Amino acid sequence: QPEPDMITIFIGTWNMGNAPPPKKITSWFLSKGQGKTRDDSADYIPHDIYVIGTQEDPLSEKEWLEILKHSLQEITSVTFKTVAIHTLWNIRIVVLAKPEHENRISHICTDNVKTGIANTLGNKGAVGVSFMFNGTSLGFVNSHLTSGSEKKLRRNQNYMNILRFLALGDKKLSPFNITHRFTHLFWFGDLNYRVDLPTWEAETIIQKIKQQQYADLLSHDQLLTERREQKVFLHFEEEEITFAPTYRFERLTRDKYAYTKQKATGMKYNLPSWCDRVLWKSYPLVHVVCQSYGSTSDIMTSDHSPVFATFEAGVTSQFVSKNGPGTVDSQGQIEFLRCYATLKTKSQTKFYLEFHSSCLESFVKSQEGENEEGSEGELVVKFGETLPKLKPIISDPEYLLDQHILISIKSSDSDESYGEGCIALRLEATETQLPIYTPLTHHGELTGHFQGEIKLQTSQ
Ligand SMILES: Cc1noc(C)c1C(=O)NCCC1CCCCC1
Repeated sequence: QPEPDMITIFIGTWNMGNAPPPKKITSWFLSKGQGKTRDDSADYIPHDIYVIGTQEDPLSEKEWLEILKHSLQEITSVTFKTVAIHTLWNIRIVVLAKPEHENRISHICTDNVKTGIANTLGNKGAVGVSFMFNGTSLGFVNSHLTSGSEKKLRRNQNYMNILRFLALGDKKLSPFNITHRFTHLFWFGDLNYRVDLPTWEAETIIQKIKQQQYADLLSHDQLLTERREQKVFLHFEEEEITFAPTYRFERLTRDKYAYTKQKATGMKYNLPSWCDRVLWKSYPLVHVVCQSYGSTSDIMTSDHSPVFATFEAGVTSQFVSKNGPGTVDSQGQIEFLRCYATLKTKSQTKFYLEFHSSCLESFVKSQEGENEEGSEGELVVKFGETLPKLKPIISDPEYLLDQHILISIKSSDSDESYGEGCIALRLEATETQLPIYTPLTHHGELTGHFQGEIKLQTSQ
């Protein structure tokens, strides 16, 4: 029975509005409703992994697990295995997988982050799950961010706190936050970004939604505008939105948006918005294709509609050679030529690099680079031809070309990372000098760039 080189992943996000679900929720897991929907001919084909994020979830873990498993059983005639479940307040994540994957899944981690201080600590934050699927690391974050049209900056701060403090994946990757720890990272939830148009335009917005004319609304979506201005979710992807706003509905129908200010809303307007979202970030040159992104039309117990997204994701096998794991393969090497970091920092410490990869027995520290002044004020750290030759555990090109090198640039004075990035080994050629490049981030914000050349030697 061969190991897969691709899997499909279902991502669901639903703010349940503190109400129990209706009897039937199969449309969610079938990617049926509005937007980019799944072909009917696929309805009986199970996804490999289902990741369900809820917010304002009033159910116990047991109660929701029974509903989810019975739903998937009805669709697929497969009894799915529970990988992980984790709840913070009323924010929950469930990971289910086909039984055939049980011995492919390992290193399961869960964590949560509580956002805010005092007043604003007690119901918002995030839960997450990570695991290895054969040779591929997968991370999943369900966040419920701060509500209200005039709090986009708070939502951005919630995002930065979650990616800094959520402790998932390989703890040995100490310089790296969740935005670098996984081959594929999916971040979803009630992100609570709104369509920023004047209150007086509510009926105009409703009109546009009825005509399925979303362009003038999406051009005011706060998540899209904040992402374009590099204020949040830097280096993440989102499929194009082709479904109606998923908030705020009158319950028990989808015919009416309930936007007017009420005591129950704190006298705030809730103009129709795309609160409920799925984004992802995958390592460079790894296969990831969104095959659905939409909302259900027939699940009406909440003031939000459920959102679905599905993905094809490339995965690799748990590789064994005669040599690695447990030794090097002298026939393999990774060389860096003419490398330099450009940093936005005002500081003047010396810097060194760390190279982290599961193709190495352990991480590799470089010598300090040579600081120069860049023309337009910047710090340039030159490594020249000084970088250590990296010795992978396996030399087979079928393994090595699928790997990635994480890079941290660290202060000699404090040993703190000033920037993190990632280089793919999926090169156009081996034994050939080729340009490499990554942006560098810290706490998910841009701090610099790393560029140079690579020379990869495989056993072929
Ligand atoms: C989808 C769906 N949603 O609700 C219901 C009920 C279904 C359904 O009929 N599933 C049958 C699954 C089968 C397995 C493989 C081929 C034979 C059929």
